[PDB]
Amino acid sequence: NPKAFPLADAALTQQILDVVQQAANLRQLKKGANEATKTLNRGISEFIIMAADCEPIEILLHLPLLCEDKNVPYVFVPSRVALGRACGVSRPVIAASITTNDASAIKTQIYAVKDKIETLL
Amino acid sequence: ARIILTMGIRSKASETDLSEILPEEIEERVKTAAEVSMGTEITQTDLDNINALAEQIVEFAAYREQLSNYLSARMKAIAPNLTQLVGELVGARLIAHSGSLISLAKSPASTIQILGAEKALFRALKTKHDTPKYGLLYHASLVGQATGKNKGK
Amino acid sequence: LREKAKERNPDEYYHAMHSSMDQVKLLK
Amino acid sequence: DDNMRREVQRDLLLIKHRAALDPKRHYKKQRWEVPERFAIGTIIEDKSEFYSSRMNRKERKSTILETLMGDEASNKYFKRKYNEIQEKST
Amino acid sequence: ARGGAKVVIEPHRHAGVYIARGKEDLLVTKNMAPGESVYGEKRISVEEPVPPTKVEYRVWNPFRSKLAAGIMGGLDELFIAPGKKVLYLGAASGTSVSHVSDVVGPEGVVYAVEFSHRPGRELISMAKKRPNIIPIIEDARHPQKYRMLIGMVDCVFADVAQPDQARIIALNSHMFLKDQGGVVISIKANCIDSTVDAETVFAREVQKLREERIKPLEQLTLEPYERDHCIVVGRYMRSGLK
Amino acid sequence: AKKTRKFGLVKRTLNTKKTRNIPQVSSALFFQYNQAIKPPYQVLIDTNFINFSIQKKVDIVRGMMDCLLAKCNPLITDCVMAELEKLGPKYRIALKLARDPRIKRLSCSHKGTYADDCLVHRVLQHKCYIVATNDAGLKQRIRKIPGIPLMSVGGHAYVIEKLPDVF
Amino acid sequence: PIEYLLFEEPTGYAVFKVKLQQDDIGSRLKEVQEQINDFGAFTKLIELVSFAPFKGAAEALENANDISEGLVSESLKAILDLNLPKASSKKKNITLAISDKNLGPSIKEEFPYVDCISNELAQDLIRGVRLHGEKLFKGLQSGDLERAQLGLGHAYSRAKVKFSVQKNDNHIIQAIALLDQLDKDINTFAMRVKEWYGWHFPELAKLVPDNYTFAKLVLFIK
Amino acid sequence: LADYRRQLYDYLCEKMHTVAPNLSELIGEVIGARLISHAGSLTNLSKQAASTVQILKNKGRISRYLANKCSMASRIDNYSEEPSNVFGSVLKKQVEQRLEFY
Amino acid sequence: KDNRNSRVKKRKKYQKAQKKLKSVRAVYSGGQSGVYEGEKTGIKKGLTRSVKFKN
Amino acid sequence: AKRAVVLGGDEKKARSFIQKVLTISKAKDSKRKEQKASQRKERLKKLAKMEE
Ligand SMILES: [Zn+2]
Repeated sequence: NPKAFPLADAALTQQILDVVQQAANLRQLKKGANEATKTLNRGISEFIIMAADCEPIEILLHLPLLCEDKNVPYVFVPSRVALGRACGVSRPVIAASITTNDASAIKTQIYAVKDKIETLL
Repeated sequence: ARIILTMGIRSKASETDLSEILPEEIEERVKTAAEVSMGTEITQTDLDNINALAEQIVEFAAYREQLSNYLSARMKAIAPNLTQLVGELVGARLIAHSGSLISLAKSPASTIQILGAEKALFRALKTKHDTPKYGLLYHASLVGQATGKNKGK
Repeated sequence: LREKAKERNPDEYYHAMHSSMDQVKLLK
Repeated sequence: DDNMRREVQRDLLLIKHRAALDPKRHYKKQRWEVPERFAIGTIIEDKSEFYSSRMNRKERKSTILETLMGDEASNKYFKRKYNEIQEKST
Repeated sequence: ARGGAKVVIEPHRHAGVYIARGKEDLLVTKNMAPGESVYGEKRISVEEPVPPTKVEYRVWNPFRSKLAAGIMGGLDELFIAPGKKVLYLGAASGTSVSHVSDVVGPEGVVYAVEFSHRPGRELISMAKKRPNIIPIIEDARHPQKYRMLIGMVDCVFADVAQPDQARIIALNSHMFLKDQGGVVISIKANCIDSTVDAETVFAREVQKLREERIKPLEQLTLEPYERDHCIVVGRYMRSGLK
Repeated sequence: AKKTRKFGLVKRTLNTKKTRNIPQVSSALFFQYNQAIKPPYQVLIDTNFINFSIQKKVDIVRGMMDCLLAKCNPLITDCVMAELEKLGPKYRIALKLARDPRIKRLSCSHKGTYADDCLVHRVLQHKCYIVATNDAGLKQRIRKIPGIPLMSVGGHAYVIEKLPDVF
Repeated sequence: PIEYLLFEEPTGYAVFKVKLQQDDIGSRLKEVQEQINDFGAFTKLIELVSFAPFKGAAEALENANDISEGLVSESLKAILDLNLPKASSKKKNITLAISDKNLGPSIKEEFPYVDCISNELAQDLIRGVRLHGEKLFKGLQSGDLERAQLGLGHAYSRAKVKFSVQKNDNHIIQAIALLDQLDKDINTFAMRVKEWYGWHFPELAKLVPDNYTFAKLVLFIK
Repeated sequence: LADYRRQLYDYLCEKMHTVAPNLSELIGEVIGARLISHAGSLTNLSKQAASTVQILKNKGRISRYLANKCSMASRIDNYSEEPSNVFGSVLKKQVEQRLEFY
Repeated sequence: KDNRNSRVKKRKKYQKAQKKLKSVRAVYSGGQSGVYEGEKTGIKKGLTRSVKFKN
Repeated sequence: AKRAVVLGGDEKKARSFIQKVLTISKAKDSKRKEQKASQRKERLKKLAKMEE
């Protein structure tokens, strides 16, 4: 059992990266590990996507602790290059945060992946 | 600090007798504490550092005791009749309040009686209450042996 | 007050029937 | 007990009538009679917010009435409304 | 609200909790281990008469602790006493369990219950710092598996977020809570049932509580500090629930 | 305490003189809206409603479905259950309808059988149900409380009163 | 037939015998819950047969860990061997009451002539034993129950989380604080040495400004 | 007492190289231990953010840069059982590359 | 002009009916934004804004 | 009569500023009670128009 806790399979990972692009399009996703920690402190992060191929796993392993503190679930992607590509940016992001907004038309999708993610945890 | 100098670990305290530092009742109290404690295991370097710290502590305590004996000798040398009257510690405390011994000789009797509680003195004289009556000389053994208005007189 | 003055009733017994300028102020 | 009574009475009474201290606060409506036990003390900050939670040192003063008089917008607000209502009175 | 202001401390209606009155009001608890902020909170500290001792009090963020609105938002009766035993199911962090220790005081004890690993580790650290906290890293769904460690706790708080919250507190109260015991359950409808409405979830929770033989005494939603939240204060009767 | 002394006293009086508790407003309550009633519905049944549904011969769950245009869940408490059990033999068929796996039994912790007090406690503590009755004084009680859907029986079918989503 | 029952404690195991069986049909009544609440009537039910504590804190933690996992321990097996009378393994087994269905089949395997019972009645009896605590022990137990709880819980939680002195950091913290206080006390006590020998020789305080070498130079030139 | 201060300081450097060697290599043993005492725990140090450790022109730029790098080093020293001074040294190397870039 | 334009008449009245929402009871608005934890308006002792479950 | 006590400086400013605050609060409290009584008398006229 490595420190790399929940890491999804191929199809699940695909679909969260697709909600990643749609939330980045609707400005519902924030970028960076330090910014993810910031919105964790803010209490507006609704869930967290993180990487697995970073330098090293620890600088983003600091986030699951605050996740279990502020009951905000999280999961891992295998490729941070893929995570930055679904973020839609030239540089590989390693940690991104889905926020909260009540007037969002994709909220059923986010609550759907919330069900699937909680059954994964 | 003596217990830290004596033992370092729970089982060492359990197999070590501590009749010198503690009586036997508190010795079996710390024995049962070592049998059921909750702390972690302290490494050898941390134990050595805290042991040198305990050495510093007992050295401070012994030096302070020797200093108190030296102060008793100094007060008996300076003002022997005050040592015969009120006590070396409270005499040196009056000396430290007044500054100089010549200033304390210049001070009248009421100043010596309420030399300690100047705060309550000037307070009560300002807001019309009872003037304090002991000040610093309450800690003398005579006023300690007295009681109440006997303490006042 | 005029009515109570007419009916004062002068035989009532109550138990309470048995009780420089700044320089002068500082003195008093 | 019977010490610092002027300072603690001024502090207590200003907290009784804190509602007029700023025209934009508008606290709740309570009577707040004098309590039986209390202990005055200063709110020690954390080192986490040295900028906005730390206040000052050359403005750290021993009475909240005294820091209200140190507050100048409340001072001019008070003197303005005080001149107003004393003109209304006279 | 700044780090140099002086406000005054009064006792609240509940025993063990205090209020700071100044330009604005603050929620106060008496610290047990003075000197360190357990999650970085602005702490007040007064003097009490030998030179006097500088006694510490800690602020209680209602936006952080779900319990603090129960005093601030206000219930009639809190089961917590300044010398009682309270078992804390769902011991998330010091932000709540240090406060419940600081309100049970040196005589009272808190039995922290948690399941995960690294928040549990920080719980081990803070429960080593404070004596009255006993930390358990055993799964809360298995009171039989942590049965050698808890004995007849007076009152329980529950902040667990699993959908079988009622079954968990049912087993725990059946085997550990004393008769006529106190329960304070924190219901989060967003985590219990995300589809149906919050008060429907709350009615389902109180009806399952009445099935599991605890008379509900009172309820609060704690609206202006946490959304879609609830607390139910109830009495474990065990004998003549009617 | 003589009457003429009292007369003098009231003339003197005229001549001289001339922990609390507030229950919160529910979070699910816009001004009179009660936005928390969405399909599926959750309804609460009375003995009078049962017997008048027998009299008008309407089906219970089918009737509330056609009246309320969606899915609905029925509830009775032990107070109204013991009230049916006290009515007994003449309403044995009403007891036969009241015992049903499709109606969900709800427990209570009450001393007596005053189902009026039971249900009005329920609605004063929850404000998420729909009451279905026929009784007059209780009707006036649920009328004087605001933001709650009353549905009574009458005529050929059921009739809803306070629900804004009438269609 | 609820003949014997067990009770775990951080100060070891306890074996009780039941003398009067409370009725099983009305186990939910006011009278039976009231006499399980009271202590004087519960003594008419439970009598201590055995009490064997744990030898040390380490074996206490090992046995508590085995209990939490749901397995049998060596001291517990010896206790059951001492106390349980060997009945016929096929018919009329001896009855033992526990609270753990996870522990049931383990004891059933380790002793074929015993039947383990974990019902609401046995749970109520175990809860009443937990309520009265040492009052059923009649002064046999030594070592405080609550202190044993605190020690065993801290040790069990640290064994589950694998606590690390490498991960400890208060050594660093107290090292910072003590070094700061130590430097302050160095300069204060050294300037006090400077005063105490400037009274005898003030031009030493004017000549050597280093306080450490000043103290050494005082020690040499008394 | 001065000798004991020297012993305690050297023990502090050893304990810093044992516990937080990457923070030690990045900034120093003593400055990292001061930041440890200022925060309260390495847990809280890895909990807080880059702006928080920053408050805890090109001078400010260098400060923000080193604050981000020390945040990452606090993270790895908090959640690594045996930290890698190779990573500590390459982190200090990038910091010194930025300092040379000044 | 509200009697002129209908949607504006609903607009400035619904929001007028919305400012009164905070008065009848505490409504949710964002959350904790600064560093302040307590209440700007004040805390009371014998208020107890809670519903009792009556037997 | 009051007790005659001399005060120097800071305490005189304290009493003057705090009596400023008392007069401010006295005016504000009188304004609140007059606004409240006007609301009561208008409420009473509307209650009369609704009872009759
Ligand atoms: Zn009922």
